[PDB]
Amino acid sequence: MDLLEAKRLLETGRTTPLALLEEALERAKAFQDRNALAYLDEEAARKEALALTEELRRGQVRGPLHGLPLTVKDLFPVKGMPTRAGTKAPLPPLPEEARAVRRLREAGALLFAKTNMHEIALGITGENPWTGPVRNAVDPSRQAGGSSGGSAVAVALGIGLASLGTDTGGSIRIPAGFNGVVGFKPSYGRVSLEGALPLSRSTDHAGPLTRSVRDAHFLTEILAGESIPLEGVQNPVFGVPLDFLEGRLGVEVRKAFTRLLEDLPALRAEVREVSLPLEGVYEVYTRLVRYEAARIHEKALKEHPEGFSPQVREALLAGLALTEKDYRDAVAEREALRLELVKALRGVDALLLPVQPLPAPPLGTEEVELESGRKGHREAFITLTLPFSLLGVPTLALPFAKVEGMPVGLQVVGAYGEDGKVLALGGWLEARLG
Amino acid sequence: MDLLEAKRLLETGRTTPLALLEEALERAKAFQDRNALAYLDEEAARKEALALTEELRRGQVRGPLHGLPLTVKDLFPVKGMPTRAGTKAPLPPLPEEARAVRRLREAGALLFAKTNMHEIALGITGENPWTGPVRNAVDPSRQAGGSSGGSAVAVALGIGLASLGTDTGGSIRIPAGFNGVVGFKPSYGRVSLEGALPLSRSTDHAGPLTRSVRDAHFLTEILAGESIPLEGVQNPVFGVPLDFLEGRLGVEVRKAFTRLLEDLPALRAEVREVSLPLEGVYEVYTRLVRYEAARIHEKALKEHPEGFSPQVREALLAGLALTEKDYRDAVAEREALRLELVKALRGVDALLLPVQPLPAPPLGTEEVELESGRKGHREAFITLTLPFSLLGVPTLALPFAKVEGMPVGLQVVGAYGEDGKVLALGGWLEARLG
Repeated sequence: MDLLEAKRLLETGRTTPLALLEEALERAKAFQDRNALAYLDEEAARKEALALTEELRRGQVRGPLHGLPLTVKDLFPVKGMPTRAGTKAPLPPLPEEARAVRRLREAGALLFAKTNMHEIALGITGENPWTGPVRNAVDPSRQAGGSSGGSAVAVALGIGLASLGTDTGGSIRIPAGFNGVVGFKPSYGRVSLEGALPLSRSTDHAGPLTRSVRDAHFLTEILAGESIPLEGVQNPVFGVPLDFLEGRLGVEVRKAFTRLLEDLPALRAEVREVSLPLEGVYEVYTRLVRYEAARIHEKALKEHPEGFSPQVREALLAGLALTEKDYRDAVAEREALRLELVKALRGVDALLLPVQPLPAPPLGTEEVELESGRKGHREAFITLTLPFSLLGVPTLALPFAKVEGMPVGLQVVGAYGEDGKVLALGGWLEARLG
Repeated sequence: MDLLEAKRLLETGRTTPLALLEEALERAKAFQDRNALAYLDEEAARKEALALTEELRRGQVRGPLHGLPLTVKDLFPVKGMPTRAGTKAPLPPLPEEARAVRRLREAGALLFAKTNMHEIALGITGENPWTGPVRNAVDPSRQAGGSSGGSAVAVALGIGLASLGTDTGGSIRIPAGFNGVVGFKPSYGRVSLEGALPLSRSTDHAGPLTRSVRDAHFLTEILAGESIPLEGVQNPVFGVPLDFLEGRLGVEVRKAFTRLLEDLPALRAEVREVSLPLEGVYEVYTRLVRYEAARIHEKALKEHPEGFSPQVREALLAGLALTEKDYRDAVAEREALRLELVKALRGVDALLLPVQPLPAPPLGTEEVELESGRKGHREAFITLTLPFSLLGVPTLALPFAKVEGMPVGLQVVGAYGEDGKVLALGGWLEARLG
């Protein structure tokens, strides 16, 4: 079941906050081999669940999420819970509770655990030598992906009804696709990242991982502290950046995506090719993010570099090697790319493209096979998502197909501020997809 | 007369390039004391004028601007002319001709002079101790304003039919307002700034100064190298950011603006209040721009600081005092404001607000009187324009009122990439204003 479904059961008295927690805890124990949780205090959780249950009986409701069990990516401070960000290195000062978390707590949600994540959110594999890897919800021998891997798996397996994560280069969308769940990255700044561990301040996005589009819409309003109206959808027009996708997809995802485009007309939708070159976007993003990330962890990298894994340590050092000039160039280059996206979105309701070039790869996979040849993991899996987080436009990731039994996600991209439209379009597609 | 009317006279054989030039040169001589020109070579100009005249007589049209006299702000390199940028300090290496200038030249335009500008474009007063102040076209005792001051005054006085300038925080719109001409700042990057002296690469904009909105559109298409469709206007809906304007207008401009709002309904238009807080936007803009500007002139500031005026030197030094950390924060703060502007524009065709809080003030005026009390000149006159250049959205400035017998301009703000819509709405308003 999902959030709104469980909410209705609570309102009709068919279930209780305590019961919902027990089911979540039961799933957490049965799927420990997935290693999705970074921190879990069953005792404190049960105590809180008891209070929420008794409150529901006395007629006291904290908010719209009252009694609903949720998890939080371990980069958001949560009261009574430690924050480790998947690393052994010290972290910069952070408050007791992130603003976004406060929104959930004040709404009555029951935050019962922190989810694992790729070390300091700098990576998308989900493999972590410090905490152990997070394993794919569908196949325990494949990657859960990242860096909100634990959150995605938790939601997929029923460990909590939803989860809160972050997306800088696709860290919400990628794991959502890998594990067959919904991941929404709102327009930049929509949801507050105050109090949370930063990676790339001008590119980080806070967002939900859910089992349905309606839950993503519902949760985003609470997280943003504002209503996001949903409009009706009829004869939607979808733009497809074929030039951008050329040679960036795997053979199987290519077939599934092509099939989707072929079936849309029958579903009464329209498919139009659009142009989205975005030349150099990969390195623009990489330099901008690594430069900022390295500065965030500069002190720890100097005093306690051994606290970082080899991959992260190398990435941070590479960021430190980038000069302020390199940063200024990247900043200017990002601004230059905006018009290109505006034009591509002009005339269509949203852009559609896979969120991944292949299904979740086996654990340890460093190179993958694309339709245009072998490519490095990072470049193959981050290129499809980074442009939209870099430019800050609302982007939803939802399941649209399967490859050899593994989930493959689809991206729905809208213009800046069109969060409601993207979610509306997402629900329309979700209903007509598998 | 304007560009398109002169172009009509040329096609009908009622005038020649040589005659159009002589007219421009007579005006330059007559109003020479306004000090609008930084460089003028009459002989070289006349020589080119002769060539264009003969070519036209034998049906050899170079382009849409063939034989039309135009001026260029002195930060854009022009063949056969020196580039001084209103300063005595050494400048970074620049090519012989700026890309935007090449667009004009290849169109057949007769570029006969460089216009003066606030030193290195870092300022909006138009006062320059090196070249002497550029004086307002209407009243030489008042500021021409800046930093495309000479360009606006030249256009206002008929010294050339149009001009090319830049706008980073309002450098095109402010002088246009002050002198009663049209100034258009297209979406960021639409007009190439390649080969031109930069101030803030991620915030600079190239744009035209004209006598009419139709000229602004005409020239922008040529400068951008692409056609910009002009859709009809019917029942336009204008958004007014009252909260943003609260206390930032002078009593008289407030009255003129209110009058316009009162008349729009009778003109078959709608006026809706919108919210645009943009708290701290002034500081964000200032730090971001000064940081980038200081790095451009870093070498000269160290080697020949005396080449910069005190005012400019102080701003540049403030830019060097800001660290890369301050820049990263400024970069993040800018992105945080983007959603606010997007939301204010949703549901309306454009935003309307004065381009200035008061008519051009006397030279040397450091403090002014706003409806909320005294305020420093810079903050009073840059705060109204900087948000739109900071965020890169198309913004038009056109005359709409008179105060103290001085011109007062109006800003028409559109969504990113909607230059055509802005220009169309500008034409609609122009035909219904004064």
